[PDB]
Amino acid sequence: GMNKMVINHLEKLFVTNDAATILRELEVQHPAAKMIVMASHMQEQEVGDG
Amino acid sequence: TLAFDEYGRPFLIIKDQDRKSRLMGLEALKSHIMAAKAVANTMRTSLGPNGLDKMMVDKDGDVTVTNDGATILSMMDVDHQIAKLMVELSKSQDDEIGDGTTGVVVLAGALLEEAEQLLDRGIHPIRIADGYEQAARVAIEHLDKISDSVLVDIKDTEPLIQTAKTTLGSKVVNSCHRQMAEIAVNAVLTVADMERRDVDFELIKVEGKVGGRLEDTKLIKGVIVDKDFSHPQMPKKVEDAKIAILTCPFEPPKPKTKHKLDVTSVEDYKALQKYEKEKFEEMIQQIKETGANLAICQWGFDDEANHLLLQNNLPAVRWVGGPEIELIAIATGGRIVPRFSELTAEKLGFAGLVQEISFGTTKDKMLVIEQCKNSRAVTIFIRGGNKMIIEEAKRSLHDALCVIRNLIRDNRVVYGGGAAEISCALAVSQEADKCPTLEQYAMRAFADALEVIPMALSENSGMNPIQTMTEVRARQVKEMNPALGIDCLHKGTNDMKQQHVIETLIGKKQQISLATQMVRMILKIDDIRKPGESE
Amino acid sequence: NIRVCKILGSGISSSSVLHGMVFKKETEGDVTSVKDAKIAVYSCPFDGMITETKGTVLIKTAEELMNFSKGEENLMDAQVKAIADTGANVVVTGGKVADMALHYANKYNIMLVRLNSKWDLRRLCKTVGATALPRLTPPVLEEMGHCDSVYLSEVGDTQVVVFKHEKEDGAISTIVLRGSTDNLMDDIERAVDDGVNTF
Amino acid sequence: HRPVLVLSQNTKRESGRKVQSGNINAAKTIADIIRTCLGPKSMMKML
Amino acid sequence: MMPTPVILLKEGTDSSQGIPQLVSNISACQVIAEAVRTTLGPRGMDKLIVDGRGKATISNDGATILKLLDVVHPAAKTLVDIAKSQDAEVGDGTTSVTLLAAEFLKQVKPYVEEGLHPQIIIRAFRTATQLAVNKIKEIAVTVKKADKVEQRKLLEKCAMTALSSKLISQQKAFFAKMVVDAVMMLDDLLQLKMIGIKKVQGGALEDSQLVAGVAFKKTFSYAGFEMQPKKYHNPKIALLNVELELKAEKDNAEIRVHTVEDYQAIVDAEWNILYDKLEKIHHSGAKVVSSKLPIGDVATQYFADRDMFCAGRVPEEDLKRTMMACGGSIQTSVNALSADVLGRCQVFEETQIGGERYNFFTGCPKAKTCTFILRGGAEQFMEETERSLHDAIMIVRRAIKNDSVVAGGGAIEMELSKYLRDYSRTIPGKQQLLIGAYAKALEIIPRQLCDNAGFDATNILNKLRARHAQGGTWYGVDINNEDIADNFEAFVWEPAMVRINALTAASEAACLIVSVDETIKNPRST
Amino acid sequence: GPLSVFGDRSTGETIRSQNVMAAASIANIVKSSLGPVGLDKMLVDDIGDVTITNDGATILKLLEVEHPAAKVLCELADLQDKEVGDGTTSVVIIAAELLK
Repeated sequence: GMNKMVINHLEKLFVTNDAATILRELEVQHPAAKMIVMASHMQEQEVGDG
Repeated sequence: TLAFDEYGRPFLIIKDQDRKSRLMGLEALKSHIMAAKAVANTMRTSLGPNGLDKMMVDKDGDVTVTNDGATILSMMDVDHQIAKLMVELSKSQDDEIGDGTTGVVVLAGALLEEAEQLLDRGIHPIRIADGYEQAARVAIEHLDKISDSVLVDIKDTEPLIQTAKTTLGSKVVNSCHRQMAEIAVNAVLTVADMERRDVDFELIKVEGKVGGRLEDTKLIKGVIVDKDFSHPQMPKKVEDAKIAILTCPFEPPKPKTKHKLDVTSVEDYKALQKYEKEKFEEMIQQIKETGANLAICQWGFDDEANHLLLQNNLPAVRWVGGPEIELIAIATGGRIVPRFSELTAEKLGFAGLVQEISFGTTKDKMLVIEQCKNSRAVTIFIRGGNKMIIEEAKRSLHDALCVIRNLIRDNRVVYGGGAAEISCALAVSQEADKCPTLEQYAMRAFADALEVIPMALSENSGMNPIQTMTEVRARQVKEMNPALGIDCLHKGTNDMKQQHVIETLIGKKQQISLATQMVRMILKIDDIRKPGESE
Repeated sequence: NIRVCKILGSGISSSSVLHGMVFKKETEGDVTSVKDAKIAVYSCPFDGMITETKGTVLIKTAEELMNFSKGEENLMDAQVKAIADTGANVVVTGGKVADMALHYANKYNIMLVRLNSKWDLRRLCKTVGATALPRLTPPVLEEMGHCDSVYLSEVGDTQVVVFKHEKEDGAISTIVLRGSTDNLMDDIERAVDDGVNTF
Repeated sequence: HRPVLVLSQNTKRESGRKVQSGNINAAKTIADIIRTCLGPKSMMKML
Repeated sequence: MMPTPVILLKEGTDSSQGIPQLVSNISACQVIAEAVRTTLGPRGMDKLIVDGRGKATISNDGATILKLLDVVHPAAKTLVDIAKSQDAEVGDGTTSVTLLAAEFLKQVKPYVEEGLHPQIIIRAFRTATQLAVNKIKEIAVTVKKADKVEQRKLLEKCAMTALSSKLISQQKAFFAKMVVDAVMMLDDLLQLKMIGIKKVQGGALEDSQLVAGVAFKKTFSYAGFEMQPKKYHNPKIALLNVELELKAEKDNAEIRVHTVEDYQAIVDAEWNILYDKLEKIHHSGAKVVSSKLPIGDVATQYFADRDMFCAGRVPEEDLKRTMMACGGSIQTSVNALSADVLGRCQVFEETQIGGERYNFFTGCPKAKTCTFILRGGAEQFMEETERSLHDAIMIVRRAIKNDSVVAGGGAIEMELSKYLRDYSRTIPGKQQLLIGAYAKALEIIPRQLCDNAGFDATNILNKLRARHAQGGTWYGVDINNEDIADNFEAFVWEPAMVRINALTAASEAACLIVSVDETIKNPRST
Repeated sequence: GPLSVFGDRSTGETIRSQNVMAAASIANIVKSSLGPVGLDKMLVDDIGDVTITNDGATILKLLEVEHPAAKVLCELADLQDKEVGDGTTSVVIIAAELLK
């Protein structure tokens, strides 16, 4: 895969391909899309990968 | 392109790139040289015995008319990064030597002006800067060849007075051409340390008071302060002063920490009243027991003290400042005493007549000390008919004092009047063709730049620079090179040995070195990134 | 129990693992090379102790004033000596150090380290085997930890404090990451975390 | 005010998957206007 | 007109993807490189940059240029961050690293527009980088003449080379000799904190001086410091952290007095406590007393009458250096002073260099520090000089411990391209277009070392190609003669680590750019 | 000092770089419509008139250009239609690359 260069709401630049940290910087407001993003937190907490 | 890419998207590299400016080419170099011409055109107008004055109007409306380049260039509102450096050049010369506040700007400008043709000839900008070093070494080496002095700083001060006359001749105080030359010599030689060749700038104070005339400027072998005798009926004359320098107020001693005295009984209230009265008596008698007859105090007095000072015939003044009591104690050979109870005769100062001077209708009450014992400090008292001539007189004597200090530091001198500059230009030209590998054009440009000084001097003297330069340069070659210069009135012949035009060797050595270095650091630039408007 | 220390420098090949803890503070002293490394950790500041109610000094006469300051020097000397006599090599605090505390630290050749982070103090105590004392320095006998080599070094133009354990290795590990950019070092750290979690 | 050197002032471009799927989505949207005007049980539309 | 849902996913976020984003990222790197293209080589030019305060900086070091450009583009910042590292790790690796890293992207720029997915480019960059670095190690030269004049000459040649591309023309023999000897004054840590540089305006470059000891600038004094003569031929130095004011308090005491007998006793006690401290300082020989804390009027007169000098408010940075320069210690309390804590020197004088007063120490044989005093005709003139001294010290410090050096100029870069071409011509397939691109970028150094000053760049580069392919590989570009010269025989040497780290940093920079496909910029910026 | 021309003057590498960009901005239009594997364009004017085409001639006739370096490529396409009648796509692609 390819890297993203993401600048968050604090004007900080994060360059990575790890979705666990990309999704934390994307300011998703859609009331339903949030739920599929939040699910990824339980995956990271339980095993830390995937 | 910026703000437009080949794909139609914006292209942003640096913040607010649309408000920036960059131009490199040869245009940065021509812009720097051109801006320097504006600076050189200013200072060339105040060079030589006919130099014209400038009127500087400050941001607050204050106005002063001066000749001193340090006062002209320091009051500029020029918003150009290289022109600001031209001011720093005059500052470095002022700090190290104190003479060539006009010369280093005119010389450095000529090096930038003559360099213009060298860029148009296709010579690499850096090769030009290096070429000036090869020629500068030649002028410097020959500058040290012709030099002689008979000054011993003991009694044969004739060439030292002449040096002061040469410096002061350019100022607005020629009505005191001799008087101020002698004051400057006496001021330095009475405080200078002959052992190390050091002169402490703090040992010569310069004071003044508006009124009178320049001819009334005197050198006082002592100190001048603002006198204000605490008791208005105290005699104003002391014939033989035994001076107590004290840094404690004439009031009952208090602790420095939180005190909060507890008073309970009437016996406590009344007993304190008695004890405090005794403290006022003791602090005054402790002075008289030492034989003192004049007290000088950093602090003020209580009302109780003023009466005791009267009854004990003990004159005193009040609220004398930090540096004033420091200088008084040194000038009088005494010491500063912390407290009243530490007073002793061994720390008293010794001085002769103590008097205050009243000036016209005012109440200035300035001190004069007539006699002293092996004092190492002097005071200059400048008079004048208006505020502007007095402030300019301060700078005029400053320059005279500085060139005396320079001779003490190094007693090697050269002949002025342009003789040193023309001789250097001829010497560089002779070696400029040994050998014309690449630098032939650059070394000749340096030699031509050296002539900017006798040429500007000739113009301000009312002479044609071609008719004057061609004669002097020929005469310095047809015969063994004499100290032949130029002047306005010619004074007969232009023999600098007979006109007594004396300049310091170390002065000119710094003018050449500092001007050359300043030119280098502003030639070797091809990119200026100055911001524009805020938004 | 696995930490990451990011130090700007050359590429990834210069990364390594260090059996101990690395801090990015200075010593504020001249005892930077410690070989016996008996470590005493305290939570109190190294500047004395005052009351909690209020505190005010009242003086009635001159002898009470003149001899007051001398009492402070006598107390501070004994307090530092109490741990010097027990072999203290390093004293670690979260607070500031007094001018007199530096006077005595140099007298008794004891190195000081200031760690403002409460977690750094807690991790250090668990690493070296020490107890943090909330009170002024007693003659600590058994609460001191042990390292094998405690030193300072300039790595990547940053001076760091190293508490190295060669014998008691399996207490904590620090993975030191080098790189030419912060972006590289931050991304490599994420790879380190994936490995730690996978294990 | 010195302008930016551009070509085709005040024009826009869209290309790639945003068009390939964009134009199809536009056709899908308009297609629904008369979805209910096919069979014998249609309803009336008041325009 | 397409992203028009009834409910937005995020807010207003900009997003680019694909080939125009990669081309834009490479283009941003090419543009920022322009800031240093003209700064490379002995004939480079300086730049003048004005900050928001109105103050200009004149410099040519990449580690000072790139930090003032106000770069905002996410990709252009990449070539700045790598400068931050090379400033620590190497020093010389500034302009050369930025220019090479930018060229690595230019060489592949015409290919990444048409396929050639970055996954294969990154792998080729890693292969070529490892090949180039190993080649340096196989050709670097060392010496076996340690602790001899041969090592002094090596260090001097390293310093004179390090001083290239500065505001220095004929002063190399002046500064270089002092840099080499100044570093040899240090202990076996060679810690740079032991070497100070201080600027004193007035005089020429050749008038600077290296002082084995330390000096302070004579800060705020009181009435009474015109006294205390400044002539000492064998002083001892007391470095104290003691307050010598009458108004020194504990800030928490109140002295409650109930009778006049104690009123006077407290007034006398406050004066007696101050004198007690002063008398303990006396009887020591410490004719020079220095402290970071104030020394008041009473102490000033006490010391004067005792024929002693003092000066307070000395910064801690100079007191620590003074301790190491005078061979003594710093004591906080005066109650335990002795002759075993004082410093010693031979000369202590107050001079007037540039008009300002300076108090110089010299003569201590056990001086672990030194100070280099710069003289010049302007603030910016000396500031640029200071920078040239920091780099020369850094190169010499490293050369003492690592004697592995390589030819300067473009000589090594030409040989590296030769080795890589020999490699690439034995590899089949797509690698031929990728290893070659890495090698071709290596000529940016001998090219720019000519473009900035002529030297007939086209033909002199052809000469390097003809020579290195047939004979020796130490041939580079001369400055005096507009042709090829042998840098090895001319002793134009640079530490091997300068190029080794340059290759690593430049390679990683390229991999950070070509590995990105998408950029996401949050709209929230206030 | 400067020229007293009341407009805007650029010399040296400024125009030598801009003409490359302007030429590329035109070749980038027709490069995507070369060969049977190319795709069509839809051109929509300000008032709503929609034209479908993929030929270099119609596209460059309808699309406005401003940079004087871009008009050269537009004229080149017009000449091809007059002289030959067809092939009007490679003359812009090749000509732009010659400048690059």
